[PDB]
Amino acid sequence: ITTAASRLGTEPFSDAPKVELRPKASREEVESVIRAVYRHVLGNDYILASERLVSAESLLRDGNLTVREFVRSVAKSELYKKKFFYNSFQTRLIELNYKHLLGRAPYDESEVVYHLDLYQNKGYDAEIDSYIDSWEYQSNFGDNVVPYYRGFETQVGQKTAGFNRIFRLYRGYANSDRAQVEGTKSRLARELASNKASTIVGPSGTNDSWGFRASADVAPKKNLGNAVGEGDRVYRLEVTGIRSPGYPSVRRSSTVFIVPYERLSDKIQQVHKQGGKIVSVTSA
Amino acid sequence: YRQVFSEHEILKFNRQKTLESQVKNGSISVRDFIRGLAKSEAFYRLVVSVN
Amino acid sequence: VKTPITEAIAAADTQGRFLGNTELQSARGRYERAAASLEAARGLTSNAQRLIDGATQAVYQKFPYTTQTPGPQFAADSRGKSKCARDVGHYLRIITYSLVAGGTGPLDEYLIAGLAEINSTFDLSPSWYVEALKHIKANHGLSGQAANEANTYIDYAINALS
Amino acid sequence: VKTPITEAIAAADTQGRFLGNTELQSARGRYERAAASLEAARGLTSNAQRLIDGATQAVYQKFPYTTQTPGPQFAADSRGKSKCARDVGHYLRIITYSLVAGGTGPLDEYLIAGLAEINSTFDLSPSWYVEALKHIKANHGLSGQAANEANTYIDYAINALS
Amino acid sequence: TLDVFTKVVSQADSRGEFLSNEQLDALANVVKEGNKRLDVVNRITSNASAIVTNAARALFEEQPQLIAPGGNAYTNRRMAACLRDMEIILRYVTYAILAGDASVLDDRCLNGLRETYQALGTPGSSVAVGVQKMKDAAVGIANDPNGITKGDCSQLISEVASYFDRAAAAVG
Amino acid sequence: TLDVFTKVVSQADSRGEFLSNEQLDALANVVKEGNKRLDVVNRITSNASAIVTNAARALFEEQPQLIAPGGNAYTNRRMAACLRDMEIILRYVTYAILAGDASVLDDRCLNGLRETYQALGTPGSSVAVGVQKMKDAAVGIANDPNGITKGDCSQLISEVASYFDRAAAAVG
Amino acid sequence: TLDVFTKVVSQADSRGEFLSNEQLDALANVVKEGNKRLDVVNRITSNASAIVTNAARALFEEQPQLIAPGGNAYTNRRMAACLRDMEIILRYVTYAILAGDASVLDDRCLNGLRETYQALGTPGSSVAVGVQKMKDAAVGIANDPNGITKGDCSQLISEVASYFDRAAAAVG
Amino acid sequence: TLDVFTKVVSQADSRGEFLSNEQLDALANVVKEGNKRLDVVNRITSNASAIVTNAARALFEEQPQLIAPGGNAYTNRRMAACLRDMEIILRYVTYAILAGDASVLDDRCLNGLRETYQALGTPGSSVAVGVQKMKDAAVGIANDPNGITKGDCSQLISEVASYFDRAAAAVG
Amino acid sequence: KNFGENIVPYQRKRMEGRPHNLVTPRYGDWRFTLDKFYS
Ligand SMILES: CCC1=C(C)/C(=C/C2=NC(=C\c3[nH]c(/C=C4\NC(=O)[C@H](C)[C@H]4CC)c(C)c3CCC(=O)O)/C(CCC(=O)O)=C2C)NC1=O
Ligand SMILES: CCC1=C(C)/C(=C/C2=NC(=C\c3[nH]c(/C=C4\NC(=O)[C@H](C)[C@H]4CC)c(C)c3CCC(=O)O)/C(CCC(=O)O)=C2C)NC1=O
Ligand SMILES: CCC1=C(C)/C(=C/C2=NC(=C\c3[nH]c(/C=C4\NC(=O)[C@H](C)[C@H]4CC)c(C)c3CCC(=O)O)/C(CCC(=O)O)=C2C)NC1=O
Ligand SMILES: CCC1=C(C)/C(=C/C2=NC(=C\c3[nH]c(/C=C4\NC(=O)[C@H](C)[C@H]4CC)c(C)c3CCC(=O)O)/C(CCC(=O)O)=C2C)NC1=O
Ligand SMILES: CCC1=C(C)/C(=C/C2=NC(=C\c3[nH]c(/C=C4\NC(=O)[C@H](C)[C@H]4CC)c(C)c3CCC(=O)O)/C(CCC(=O)O)=C2C)NC1=O
Ligand SMILES: CCC1=C(C)/C(=C/C2=NC(=C\c3[nH]c(/C=C4\NC(=O)[C@H](C)[C@H]4CC)c(C)c3CCC(=O)O)/C(CCC(=O)O)=C2C)NC1=O
Ligand SMILES: CCC1=C(C)/C(=C/C2=NC(=C\c3[nH]c(/C=C4\NC(=O)[C@H](C)[C@H]4CC)c(C)c3CCC(=O)O)/C(CCC(=O)O)=C2C)NC1=O
Ligand SMILES: CCC1=C(C)/C(=C/C2=NC(=C\c3[nH]c(/C=C4\NC(=O)[C@H](C)[C@H]4CC)c(C)c3CCC(=O)O)/C(CCC(=O)O)=C2C)NC1=O
Ligand SMILES: CCC1=C(C)/C(=C/C2=NC(=C\c3[nH]c(/C=C4\NC(=O)[C@H](C)[C@H]4CC)c(C)c3CCC(=O)O)/C(CCC(=O)O)=C2C)NC1=O
Ligand SMILES: CCC1=C(C)/C(=C/C2=NC(=C\c3[nH]c(/C=C4\NC(=O)[C@H](C)[C@H]4CC)c(C)c3CCC(=O)O)/C(CCC(=O)O)=C2C)NC1=O
Ligand SMILES: CCC1=C(C)/C(=C/C2=NC(=C\c3[nH]c(/C=C4\NC(=O)[C@H](C)[C@H]4CC)c(C)c3CCC(=O)O)/C(CCC(=O)O)=C2C)NC1=O
Ligand SMILES: CCC1=C(C)/C(=C/C2=NC(=C\c3[nH]c(/C=C4\NC(=O)[C@H](C)[C@H]4CC)c(C)c3CCC(=O)O)/C(CCC(=O)O)=C2C)NC1=O
Ligand SMILES: CCC1=C(C)/C(=C/C2=NC(=C\c3[nH]c(/C=C4\NC(=O)[C@H](C)[C@H]4CC)c(C)c3CCC(=O)O)/C(CCC(=O)O)=C2C)NC1=O
Ligand SMILES: CCC1=C(C)/C(=C/C2=NC(=C\c3[nH]c(/C=C4\NC(=O)[C@H](C)[C@H]4CC)c(C)c3CCC(=O)O)/C(CCC(=O)O)=C2C)NC1=O
Repeated sequence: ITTAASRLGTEPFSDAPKVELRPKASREEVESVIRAVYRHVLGNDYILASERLVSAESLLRDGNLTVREFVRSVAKSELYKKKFFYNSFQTRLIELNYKHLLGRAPYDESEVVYHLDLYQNKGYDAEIDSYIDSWEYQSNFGDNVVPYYRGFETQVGQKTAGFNRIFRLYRGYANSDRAQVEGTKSRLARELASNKASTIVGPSGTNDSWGFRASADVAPKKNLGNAVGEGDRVYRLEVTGIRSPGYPSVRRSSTVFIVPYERLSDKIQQVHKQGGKIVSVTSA
Repeated sequence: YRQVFSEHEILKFNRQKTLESQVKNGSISVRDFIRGLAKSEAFYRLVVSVN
Repeated sequence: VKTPITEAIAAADTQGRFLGNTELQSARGRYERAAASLEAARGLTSNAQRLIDGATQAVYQKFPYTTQTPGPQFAADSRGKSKCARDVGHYLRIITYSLVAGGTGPLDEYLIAGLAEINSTFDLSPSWYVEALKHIKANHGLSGQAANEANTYIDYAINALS
Repeated sequence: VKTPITEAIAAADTQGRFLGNTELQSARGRYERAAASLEAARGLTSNAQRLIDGATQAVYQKFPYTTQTPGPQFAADSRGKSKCARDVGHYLRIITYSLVAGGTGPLDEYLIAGLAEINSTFDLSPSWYVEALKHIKANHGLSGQAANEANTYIDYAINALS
Repeated sequence: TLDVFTKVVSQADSRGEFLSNEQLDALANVVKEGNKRLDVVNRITSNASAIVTNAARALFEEQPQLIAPGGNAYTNRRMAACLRDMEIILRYVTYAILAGDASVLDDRCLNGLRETYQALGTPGSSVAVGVQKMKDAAVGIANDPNGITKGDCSQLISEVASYFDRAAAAVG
Repeated sequence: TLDVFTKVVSQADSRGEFLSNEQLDALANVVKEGNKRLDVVNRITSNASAIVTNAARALFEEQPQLIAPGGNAYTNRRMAACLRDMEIILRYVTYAILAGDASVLDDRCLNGLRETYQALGTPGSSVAVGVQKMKDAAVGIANDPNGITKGDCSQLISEVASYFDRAAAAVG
Repeated sequence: TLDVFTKVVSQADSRGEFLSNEQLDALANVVKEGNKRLDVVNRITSNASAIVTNAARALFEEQPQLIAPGGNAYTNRRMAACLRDMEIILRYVTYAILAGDASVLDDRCLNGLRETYQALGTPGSSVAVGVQKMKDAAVGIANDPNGITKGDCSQLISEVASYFDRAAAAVG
Repeated sequence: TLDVFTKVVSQADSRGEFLSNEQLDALANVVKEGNKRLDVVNRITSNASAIVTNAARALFEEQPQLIAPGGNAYTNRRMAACLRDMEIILRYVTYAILAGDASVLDDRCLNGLRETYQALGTPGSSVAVGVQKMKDAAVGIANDPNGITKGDCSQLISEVASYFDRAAAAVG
Repeated sequence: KNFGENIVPYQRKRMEGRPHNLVTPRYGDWRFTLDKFYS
């Protein structure tokens, strides 16, 4: 990633080494081991001194325990259950879990079937045991290698719908995954089953345009008509937020416009008059 | 149709059936649809040739 | 992109702690190195067209093979020889970038990051460039200390090639 | 938000034409006007606590009604009198904003844009504020030309109230 | 727009068979309960502006950042927009009370409503605080007996507490 | 649309307190510097068409694929669209010069501008080559001392070079 | 993942009735044509790296902005990513050739592929130039007969030109 | 991560030509000014905890709703999170002081920072009150001369006041 | 500004006027009378 890393908030993760638990521990690494585990598994939510899992930390320091068996214990611990499982849906958990340990977003519907039946018959305490005792963990993450961010790199068996939904997961480096305006509901559960992939929107400060998230009844992703255009060069553009005159004039902000070609330039001025900011212009 | 054709016209032939289907889908805005009605020849042979 | 200043940043950011005295001395060191290096930077840009056309001919002298046999890989045609000054013209750019950056940062991303995968495809033999740079290693004409540090980034790109 | 500079912009942008001489003279006038206006800005912020507590008491003197009858609308309780310095404290802010902006811009959006709809709901009678400002109109103590322009934005908010 | 009479139609149309006498007897509650529907909406809309302004002092009681400078409900146009949207839920609630089924409220009030708070910047979850601070005043005005003869108001009333609970949950 | 006068307002409004006499003295540069703003925009728009056509020979000097057949700036309508967009940046630049703050250029010129070059096929990074090939002619025009009495107008030239540098960086 | 055998199942399952003898006779082409499928994919993947590197000199022939400085395919990591994606289409094409139906290519190659080019900045429509510059080399390698006995495999070949045409149209 | 040395590289790389002797002489200020950079960050981080706790009594001086019951900085975990974020800006500020260009602070401190205050409920604009209540203590500690030999430290103090001004403006 | 993006048009403020469709439409032989003279 060059010149998309500074916009999408991915330049800290692009050139970031892995922790690499050298098998004979010194003290200089193991606290930096534990910090980098708590940043990805808890998703940048900060640890308190009381909620440090002090007993668990000692075991991690000891040689017998692996990184692989330590990240089971923090996820089994009620700290991880306090921020996440306490205020989440079942499908909210599976997209969060697959973010927290494998480091991506679920690409197909078949893995959400196959985890909900195992959640009910066996429990959640063995449901976290299915993610850690998986082949996609063991191929890239060793027993001494910590988990890290695997959605950007090609990751040999990937989908291109999965690359769109990882920017849907976290809003950059600052985000703390309960730090998200869409709160208690789940995001990917709608776009998993209807199998359309939404627009990658960057995190903000670099990106001006952020307000748009995928609406409940959006216009089609491709249009079939000619869109009343002399020339068949349709464009589809998405807006963040419209502060026009009130309730009758703009009943709904962040809506999308399927617009033919000879009047694209006259409408981009019309969106900037209303206050709306363009998110994504795809062709159709 | 009523604003554009004044009720009597709706007929069968005058209505572009395709545009109505698109409007329900939401592919084309209503403002885009009246443009497609006014830039129709069922409007053009009706209003423009006589006026 | 790597820099001894930005190595003092990212090592301080993953620890989650402030800029202590043990990262400020890392940037202190770079400034001393940087003053010497810019003298190597002025030594190369003044000899831009001299070094490129000198080293491009230095490839053809040791390798008479690439000037004769027809093919899209070699430089029998003029468009090969036009793309000859493309590559070695681009090689001396990033060497001059790596001296002003003070690190191997821009040389890492711009040149040697995917270099082992292109040369397996386009039949660009890496022994061509590795002895192109050896002519630049000998004929830059620099002296003093800056002649050593300009010699450092040259044979860093050599070990990435071979 | 309105400004005589940004009126020269948006009138030039809807026409789709450049900044001619007929918009640069619009920003010329504001600059000359601004020097006189700032002097009214320093005249009000130095008398911040003097004007607010002077005008808040000036409401209660002409209106002894709002200090006596119980209700959430009036200021019989201290929380009403605490919210008394909220409103007139917020009134003098935007008047000082409108002088430094040179236009009625921030006074348009921040104060008088939805003011006719709140007062119909919360039973805030607009005759309370319209004579609060008349005390600020008389007791600001400004002189010269800046006394006129500070008097201009005051009775612009009056006509929006009544 | 739907009804309790026309959802029964569309439930029977997707089956595609005549309505049973077991089905119509359950619908015969509604023509008896239409005596009870028709005044509980009349009770709400009579005291509509009293509910809104009293619950405007309840979200603004608990969360005083909204008239704090820099707040999102801060300025006069913004605060007039709060009252513009404080009763835009009540008409869509009282539409669903008269219709008896929430398909009017779900395509006009809540359809994509959450999306704008992620677009504008106004806090979505704060509106869900004040909306169920209306229903304790809405139920509390609709339940108390004054003048009207005693009746089983409560069975219909649970419905009214359900519609505010649906609309508050689908905002925040 | 914003200003250097109204960003100071909105910075103070989000604090919500009166402006200090330390604050207004820094703003008193601008009423003195408004003598210097008002002609540097007048210098640019007087020679606006000379800048565009001379820098049309600079992107087309260095990258001759654009009038190559099959190029993206190739045909007459496409090349007329290049000149249609070669000075659509200059009005939005000179708006930001007069306003003094780049919030006009960032919601009308650069807001989603990069998105269309990924949509149409026209190279985004090539426009960033020719846009800062305007500023050496734009600053050069501003720099000459002929005519008006010598004054230090150089201080806001670093502002003018910043606005072209902002607009070129947010395209490619 | 789907097939020509299992789409017929799922077409019959959504009807929910036994397969007719009219249906199976049309499927009996595929067990005869499986002799013809199984080597046309073997012809492509044998010359897979020759197609990619020859078509790497075709997009870069016509559009020399890509190795221009500032281009999007410019640097070595970016150019290694081009070859990383120049044959990531060919495996997903040859999966659809063996399967016979494009439901593998449509959920793994093209599902949301257009979205990233609007995200990264890499030109979407330029990939659609070079992808159907592969199929004239892909068909041209698969069509010629050397060693294998002559047969009418033209009908199957049209399928192969359809899958490149589908994948190129859904990118740009 | 970027630098003043590597932004000059990337500015020259997107042009794609050797650096001029006019360019390097302007960069030769920085190797002279690296004597002046390296202790102004050392001045800040030496008194880092004194700045934070003194400016914790400045936002909490002016806005006493934060330790009011029901406030957003109210409880002990919330107040410990305030101090957790009161110096998470100072390390990202002092990173940008040492680097000299704010591309470290803009992808790690401010990239999407405003978004969480619209998500959590914590007031965004109140943090912008207290952050530029740090810089009058930050500049005021970095400017005074005791012991250290006199030098023109004023030149990059305007840089240091710019980085706090950038970080405060992009929060509220 | 007035009809917005997604409203059908309509006559605005027709309080003291005639509906447009009824008031305004789309529109705007000596040998016959001698032939009826023949009949
Ligand atoms: C006389 C008073 C006294 C005590 C108690 C003491 C404890 C002590 N415990 C240590 C380590 C330790 N102690 C534990 C203890 C535990 N791990 C768990 O999960 C359990 C909760 C718990 C056992 C019941 C572990 C795992 C370590 C080593 C951790 C590591 O090195 O990574 C060390 C580190 C070096 C060394 O042991 O030589 C000391 C000095 N020292 C003293 O002078
Ligand atoms: C804890 C809260 C919670 C719930 C309730 C939940 C439901 C849920 N129901 C599902 C499917 C389903 N659910 C049903 C349910 C029904 N079919 C009928 O006709 C009946 C009316 C009804 C049973 C009473 C069916 C048929 C499917 C699968 C449909 C399909 O895949 O085609 C799926 C799809 C994938 C999967 O199950 O793993 C989820 C996630 N998920 C949650 O997190
Ligand atoms: C016009 C000719 C042309 C092409 C095709 C092109 C591709 C191209 N693909 C890229 C990345 C990429 N491309 C993919 C593609 C895929 N991932 C998968 O698993 C799937 C198999 C596949 C989608 C169907 C991914 C994931 C990346 C980014 C990988 C990363 O950054 O870690 C990049 C890196 C930087 C950037 O995009 O701006 C370029 C330049 N450039 C060109 O000039
Ligand atoms: C029936 C479905 C429906 C709803 C609900 C709806 C709401 C709605 N509220 C809006 C604005 C707004 N809504 C609010 C509301 C609030 N801000 C606060 O701080 C308060 C806590 C809160 C009120 C309690 C505000 C402040 C705005 C103005 C935002 C702006 O001007 O940027 C807007 C756009 C701006 C406008 O025209 O005023 C819409 C569409 N529109 C619809 O069609
Ligand atoms: C198995 C036999 C069968 C067919 C074919 C069928 C079609 C069918 N097409 C529909 C809508 C539609 N169909 C179209 C089709 C098109 N629009 C265009 O401009 C193009 C010419 C064309 C696509 C090639 C559109 C736009 C709609 C929705 C129109 C609207 O709702 O406004 C609907 C409405 C509700 C629904 O789809 O669920 C049905 C039932 N139903 C059947 O049982
Ligand atoms: C930034 C510009 C700005 C102003 C000025 C402003 C005023 C304003 N004052 C209000 C209430 C009020 N205003 C007052 C003020 C007064 N009532 C009296 O009895 C006195 C006569 C008078 C003061 C001199 C009082 C006491 C309330 C509370 C009334 C209530 O709660 O019903 C309210 C409604 C509730 C609120 O959020 O506190 C607004 C919106 N809002 C704004 O955004
Ligand atoms: C506090 C809880 C409570 C409620 C809500 C309540 C309402 C209520 N309204 C009733 C009657 C009625 N209510 C209405 C009201 C109207 N009809 C119309 O067509 C008008 C539009 C509308 C008035 C605007 C009418 C017409 C009746 C007929 C019976 C009667 O006169 O009471 C009755 C008579 C007894 C019964 O229905 O079982 C009840 C119970 N009783 C309660 O205990
Ligand atoms: C595909 C159809 C097509 C045509 C024909 C076309 C012409 C065309 N000729 C141009 C310039 C030019 N045109 C000419 C041609 C002439 N000037 C003279 O002195 C002679 C009288 C005359 C030739 C007989 C010259 C010399 C230039 C360069 C002028 C300049 O650079 O200012 C330019 C502007 C700069 C350019 O890209 O080179 C265009 C767009 N463009 C098109 O897309
Ligand atoms: C006010 C802010 C604003 C801008 C800037 C804007 C640009 C804009 N540029 C367009 C096309 C274009 N723009 C260019 C520009 C260029 N080609 C090159 O090679 C050069 C690098 C460059 C000229 C310097 C070209 C070639 C097209 C048409 C490409 C095509 O249609 O194939 C279009 C397509 C339709 C139309 O123009 O009407 C828009 C809307 N619209 C806006 O609202
Ligand atoms: C070459 C670099 C350079 C520039 C740019 C420059 C401009 C310049 N314009 C000045 C004055 C001025 N410039 C203007 C210009 C105008 N006022 C209007 O309202 C009109 C719309 C507009 C003319 C169209 C005016 C009115 C003055 C007043 C002072 C004077 O007469 O010089 C002065 C007087 C000294 C000063 O301002 O410090 C300077 C410096 N001086 C320089 O050395
Ligand atoms: C999975 C391993 C496998 C392969 C690869 C395979 C291929 C294969 N292709 C065959 C035939 C054939 N294959 C072709 C293919 C073509 N001829 C053309 O001129 C076209 C360009 C091209 C199609 C595009 C033809 C024409 C025949 C003639 C015999 C037949 O119809 O099968 C046969 C018939 C039996 C034989 O050749 O001994 C085999 C074995 N069989 C296997 O078991
Ligand atoms: C809801 C549970 C809860 C508690 C109890 C709590 C206490 C608390 N007390 C504080 C300060 C303080 N606490 C005290 C109290 C004391 N200091 C003394 O000298 C006395 C010995 C002692 C009282 C008996 C004082 C005087 C301060 C202000 C100190 C300062 O500003 O530095 C602070 C930091 C600043 C603040 O917001 O005011 C917290 C967070 N916070 C909580 O969220
Ligand atoms: C170094 C980069 C970085 C930053 C900047 C960062 C900030 C940051 N502040 C957060 C929370 C928070 N931030 C604050 C800050 C404040 N609230 C107030 O009212 C005060 C005015 C102010 C302190 C002065 C608070 C109170 C929370 C917790 C909110 C809550 O728990 O509801 C969160 C959400 C996660 C969590 O709280 O555990 C993040 C990510 N995280 C990072 O990794
Ligand atoms: C109050 C405003 C102010 C500041 C900030 C200031 C700093 C300052 N530091 C200086 C020197 C210096 N400062 C340092 C500091 C260090 N070098 C390292 O490698 C260490 C890591 C680090 C100490 C931890 C050094 C080594 C010098 C060399 C010159 C000298 O001894 O003063 C000088 C000498 C004169 C000059 O540079 O022009 C100045 C001005 N002077 C001022 O008036």
